Amino acid sequence: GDRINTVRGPIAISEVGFTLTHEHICGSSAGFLRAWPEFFGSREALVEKAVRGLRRARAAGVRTIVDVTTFDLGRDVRLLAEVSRAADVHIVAATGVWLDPPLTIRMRSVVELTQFFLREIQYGIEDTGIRAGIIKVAITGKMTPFHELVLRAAARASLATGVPVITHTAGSQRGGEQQAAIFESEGLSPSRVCIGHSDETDDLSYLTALAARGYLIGLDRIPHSAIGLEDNASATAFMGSRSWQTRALLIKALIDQGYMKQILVSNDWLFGISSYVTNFTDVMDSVNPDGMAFIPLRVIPFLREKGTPQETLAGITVTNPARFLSPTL
Amino acid sequence: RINTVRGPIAISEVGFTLTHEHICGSSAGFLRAWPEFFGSREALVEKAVRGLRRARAAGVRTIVDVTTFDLGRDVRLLAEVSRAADVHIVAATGVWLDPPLTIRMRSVVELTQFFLREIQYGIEDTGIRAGIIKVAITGKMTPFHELVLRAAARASLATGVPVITHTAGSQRGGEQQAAIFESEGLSPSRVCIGHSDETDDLSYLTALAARGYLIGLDRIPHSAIGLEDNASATAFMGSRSWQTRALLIKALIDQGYMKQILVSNDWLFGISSYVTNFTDVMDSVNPDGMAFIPLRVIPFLREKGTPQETLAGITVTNPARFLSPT
Ligand SMILES: [Zn+2]
Ligand SMILES: [Zn+2]
Ligand SMILES: [Zn+2]
Ligand SMILES: [Zn+2]
Repeated sequence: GDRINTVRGPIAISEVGFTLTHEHICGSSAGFLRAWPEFFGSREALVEKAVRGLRRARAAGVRTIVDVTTFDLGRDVRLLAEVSRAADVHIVAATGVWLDPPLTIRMRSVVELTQFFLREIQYGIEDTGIRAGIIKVAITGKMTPFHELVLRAAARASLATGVPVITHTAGSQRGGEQQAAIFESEGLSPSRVCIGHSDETDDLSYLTALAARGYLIGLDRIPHSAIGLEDNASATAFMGSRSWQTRALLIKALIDQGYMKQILVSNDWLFGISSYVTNFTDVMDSVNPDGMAFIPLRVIPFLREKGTPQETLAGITVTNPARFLSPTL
Repeated sequence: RINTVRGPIAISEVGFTLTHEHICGSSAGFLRAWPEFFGSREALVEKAVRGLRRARAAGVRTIVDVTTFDLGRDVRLLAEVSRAADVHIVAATGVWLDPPLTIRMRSVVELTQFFLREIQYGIEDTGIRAGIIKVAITGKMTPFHELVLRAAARASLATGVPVITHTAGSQRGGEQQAAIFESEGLSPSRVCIGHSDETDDLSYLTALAARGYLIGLDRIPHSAIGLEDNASATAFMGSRSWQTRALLIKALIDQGYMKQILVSNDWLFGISSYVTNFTDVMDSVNPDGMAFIPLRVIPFLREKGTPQETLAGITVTNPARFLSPT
């Protein structure tokens, strides 16, 4: 398809490289970083931590991350740009709606939210001219009317622009079938959609049937595991009780079923978070000191060790994300 | 002195004050992310500047914009329209009815620190300091509401800046708030129980005034009527007449509590936190905007025999005593 918009401008598909398809520099809420930077120690400290972390990912071979932080999760596109330039890693920014829409979003019609996603894709985010490269939607629980409205607006925005849609499916309730029904009712191609956090379930029948329809399957919280931290209830709620190897083996399972082309792999990492319990980044850092480099440093060799061909792993980490991100009407 | 979005001003410069107003009701960062929702940022500024100049021409010198972070306070917007309209604007910290998860997850200690940052250091990177703390409860009080009230009390006690509350729903919700504030050691004279004109339970208001609370009779033009085929109106507006609300002002004066009264419109010039184009419904019902209090309510009170000195006390002296950090 087309070139891809990043927070440093449009880049050629050939320059995307090894891509982490679901990441965050900072998880918060709109305007939060600007209003209370000292929550993160300082804006400067957060920038330093993110740049260091992204450089380590880069040394490990990562060339692009997709930051799927929305307006309501506190996307600060100036932060993303500063960090992208200093780490020299491409960052694709997002539009869409996560789990915490304010009333200003919850009161909107499907037409109005389609207009908001389009502005962020076609014109730019705020007054920056930086255009979103991906539409993020999030649902948890059983779907609400508002969730359906958001999915329809995302589908309509994707159809008008070619940019893909990524979903947050929480927590293991296997919501992809419910989401796909709505996407398809709007005429959206499954090839434009990633059903994210699919690694939260071990239901391979569910995963395979979505893959077979041409959905991308986001196996993208691989390092998250609270095993060993059972005394911390907040760790278990956020990271789950399944090992990173259990998650990673789903990648190999879908490969072995013939669906290598449908797999997107990431960490769903963060360098700062205020949307949850205080200091939770410290708990994450203790589980996975590799941060975003976890995928290339730990998961790729694990999968090779289990017999996955290197070409297959390159197709999953380079070719699939390029095919996914490249705008395609 | 009192902090405004243009810096500190002397108490004597505050003048006729509207103590509960909004330039724009939205959510944090919404104006910067979606200005076209309001036509443009420029269009909102022009509408707000004209409306503040109307209020100024009717005698208003200061408004207190009680928009918090989560209601979309944009202090650069406030500074721009304050400067262009030559109307002082006092900005707010606190928490309204739509806190994001980043606020809902915080401890009482953390929320106290946030409010203190906005009062003592400044809002965002602007150096503009909040001059009032807003808290909002709708319905029956929750654990999170109680936490915000205590953080507000503590921020008030550390800075001397007053607390304004949004009451709505459950009966006599000012009593719940008062009990919490008093448990923290906050003087009632630092607290305005807002939207008190939404009730006709005069004994409830007199009792709070008697304890030394300020009584915010501040939704007077939202009385509405004539919009029965507009459900969004009646739920946000109300089903009473503005004169009946205004009569509450005279009733508290007659009971001896003129010094406890604060009067305002609770107006705004743009809103995205409710139904689209709700601003049009508002502007159709009250085309005076923030000038409604000086153009309609003050004459009304005068006709009912309220003396000039009493009206000056309510509109100039009470807000100055309330806002001056103590
Ligand atoms: Zn997610
Ligand atoms: Zn995520
Ligand atoms: Zn209110
Ligand atoms: Zn208000």
